[PDB]
Amino acid sequence: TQMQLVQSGTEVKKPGESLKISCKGSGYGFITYWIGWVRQMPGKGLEWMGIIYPGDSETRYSPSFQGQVTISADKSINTAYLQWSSLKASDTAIYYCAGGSGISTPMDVWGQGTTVTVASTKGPSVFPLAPSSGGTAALGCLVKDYFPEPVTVSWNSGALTSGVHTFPAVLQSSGLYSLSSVVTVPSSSLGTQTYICNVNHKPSNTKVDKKVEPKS
Amino acid sequence: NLCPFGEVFNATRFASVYAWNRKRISNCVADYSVLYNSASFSTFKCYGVSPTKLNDLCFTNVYADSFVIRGDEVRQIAPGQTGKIADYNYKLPDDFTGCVIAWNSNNLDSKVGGNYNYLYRLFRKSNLKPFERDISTEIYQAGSTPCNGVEGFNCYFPLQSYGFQPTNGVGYQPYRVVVLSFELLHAPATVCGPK
Amino acid sequence: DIQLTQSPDSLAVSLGERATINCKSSQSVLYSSINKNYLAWYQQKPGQPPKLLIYWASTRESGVPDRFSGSGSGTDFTLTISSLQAEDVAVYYCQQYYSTPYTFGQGTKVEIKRTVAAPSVFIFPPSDEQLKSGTASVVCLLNNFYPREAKVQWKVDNALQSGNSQESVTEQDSKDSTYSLSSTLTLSKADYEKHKVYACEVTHQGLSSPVTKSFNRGE
Repeated sequence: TQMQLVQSGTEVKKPGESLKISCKGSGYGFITYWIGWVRQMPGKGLEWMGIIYPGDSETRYSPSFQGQVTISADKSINTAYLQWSSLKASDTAIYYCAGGSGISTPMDVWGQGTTVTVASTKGPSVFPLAPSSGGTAALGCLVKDYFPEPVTVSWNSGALTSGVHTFPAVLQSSGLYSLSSVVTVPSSSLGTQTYICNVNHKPSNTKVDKKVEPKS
Repeated sequence: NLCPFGEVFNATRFASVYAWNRKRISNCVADYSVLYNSASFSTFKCYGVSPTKLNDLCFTNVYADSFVIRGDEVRQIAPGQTGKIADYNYKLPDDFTGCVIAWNSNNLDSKVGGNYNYLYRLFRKSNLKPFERDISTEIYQAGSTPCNGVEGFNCYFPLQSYGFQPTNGVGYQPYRVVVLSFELLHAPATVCGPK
Repeated sequence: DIQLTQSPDSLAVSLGERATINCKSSQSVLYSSINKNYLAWYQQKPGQPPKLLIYWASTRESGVPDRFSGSGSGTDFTLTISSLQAEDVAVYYCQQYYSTPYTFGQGTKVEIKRTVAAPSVFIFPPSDEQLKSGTASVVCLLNNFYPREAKVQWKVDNALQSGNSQESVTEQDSKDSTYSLSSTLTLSKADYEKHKVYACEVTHQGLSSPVTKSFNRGE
């Protein structure tokens, strides 16, 4: 490979705090590379923020990000930086750094992105979606009122992946996320097999195992 | 038949920016990896072209422009710049395709009594067109009265010398600059990469 | 300042057929020195950084199949995926790198065009545990269907509900190319105990008649 861009880890910050994420180029010929920053909000397209030439720190910004962020660089360690002074909730996105030898050249190398989260937390309430009473019956778990994304849901401690649909979360009008994860199973299993959904929510340190069974 | 980038980059004597020197690169294989794998360059800004991606590319001709300026003025060797060097000495077009390579040459182009062989143009009645070279030494008429090739009141000699002393701070010490430009016409290509 | 507009926003093409995406620039991107247009094409998939497919309007980047090809000049450019394959389903952006600021297109979603499939419909009453907290969530599931379009109408004692439900659709399944949908009716514990029949009426292309699933509160 000619160049590889490693990026700093995932950031969970509070509104108002400052933040500085890095992007280190690993490879020879870095003297010729220009590093840009691309923001991708959750579920949205790609926004080019700016670009910097580390050799002399020439910096160009997009008009949508001029004065909102500061793109610096440390040419002694082949590292480019992107920093905020006061984080807003509207800064929650994934930030890719992209490089390319030269300016007005294609960005042909990308890092795997740095996901930034500017948010308060709340653990989810887990409620059972019990099956109703030949063929196959469906059941699930309702994961409601949590912030922020994501929550990870698995069944039987990960021993039931076949036929599972964990729906993408939607933002309720209360500002909290709601989500449902359902699984279809043979109808004769409801009398024997135990069905447990495991809901993990890292930001709130909550782990819930919920027993699902038909309502007698 | 490797391209003679050595006799351009390691030329014992460079040239003043007002009389910048151009080397025509033709009928040779150019291994640009020697350029960007070198650890002895301060600036390597390429525009509209990727130096790591053209060792499998061909061009009709490649031009190597070399001169000497000071550190404050290296940023002026770029498209869309203004100043003494960009307007009166060496201008790049807005759609410039090539690289601007520069490195500090204080160990070479400085003398204890001050190096005064490198000159730059201070005045001119109009800005330079891209890749234009003016070497005239006509007296610049700055006022209403016309000079008859005589230097005097509102009548300036157009060339001033750099004061390259080894004790100058960074930005006033000399930098040697090489500008590689690439053209591609509807004509045979003679400068290709080793691939 | 150059602005890019892609078209179409969404594109469904059958396996092995030709997909074409158009990109319009508000300004030329032609360098005169080297007769090349400074337009690039990127592909992005979930959880992955963008992948460069084509640069200089019509030059293929390494690691790109031969079936990707670009064309165009001036202000109209085209990305062409001939013989569309399974792993070609992604979002495609056109980027200009003529001058800063770099700008992207809005994005073009490319999906494979399957046969219609009716959804299996289920309905779930709210749990007794949630009712102690004062809220009631009624979930209606539409499992494994195509196409995505499907009207879901909540009915509470035969009264059409509006402005109190949210829908969510899964990603297209890799094996059978089907979606799944969950509609969630939310109302207070008081309002939930005022009525008896909670119904979910699903209208879909694969159903010759609207399928309704319902339950009576506490039975």
